[PDB]
Amino acid sequence: QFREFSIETIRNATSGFAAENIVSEHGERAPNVVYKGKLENQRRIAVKRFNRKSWPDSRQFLEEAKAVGQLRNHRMANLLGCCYEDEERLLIAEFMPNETLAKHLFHWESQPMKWAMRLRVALHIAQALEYCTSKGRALYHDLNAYRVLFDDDANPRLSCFGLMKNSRDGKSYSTNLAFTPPEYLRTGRVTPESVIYSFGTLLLDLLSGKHIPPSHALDLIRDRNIQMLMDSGLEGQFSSDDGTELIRLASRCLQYEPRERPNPKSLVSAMIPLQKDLEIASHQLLGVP
Repeated sequence: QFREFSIETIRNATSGFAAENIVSEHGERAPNVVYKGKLENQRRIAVKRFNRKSWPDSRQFLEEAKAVGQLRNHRMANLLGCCYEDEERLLIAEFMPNETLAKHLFHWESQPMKWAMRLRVALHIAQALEYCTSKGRALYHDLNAYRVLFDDDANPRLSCFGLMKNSRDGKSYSTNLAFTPPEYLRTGRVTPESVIYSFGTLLLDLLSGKHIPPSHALDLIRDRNIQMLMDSGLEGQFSSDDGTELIRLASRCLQYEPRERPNPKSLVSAMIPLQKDLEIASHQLLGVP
């Protein structure tokens, strides 16, 4: 059950917000900063530490956090609690010991991620988004490979932290505008449809092994240019038909017009027929112990 924590408890768990406990990607001075910790009950946790002045009203911070804390699903790294003592604003979530999609996808050492695993990530994250939407949290902020985490069983999960903005005014987003939906600059707001656009960018990341701005992915996607768009590391692992189908899905998600993008249920239905090696454990497919 979602609960409150004291700041002393969280400082103890994180060894005083020690810099080497940072597990997020932007270092100590960023709008998004996350620390690993360990509670006295031996539970490992992830602690997002919001910047000063980001959520100045404790009541509105607590109410958002509580709302997110109602969500409980096995495709999410779930929200366990919050802290709002002494001007701090913290979210406490389940710790994900097998690190991020970005690590495995962009910074692989032994070999590139398998096709079947990339498809499993895409499906499970779509399912997570469908779940969030069903529980009234249809907005997700800065969806990218750093928000996809792998649990103890190496299963991919969506970080709960993105269900809240980095700041109450929404101006502390991390996403470079090259990757934001076209309507976001105009409106300054995330909508359910803009989340789908961001899912498109995740699909492009998975297909390519690269972080390619959608505008650049444009002619490549038009030409279904497998050589240019697809990760060379995948060669041999997928049929041209299946690769093309995932490209087409990404195209749908990246449509300029928000109303033309698929809804979360359509993402799931499009992803299911493409799944491979369903009977193989994520530990094995991902190549982690």
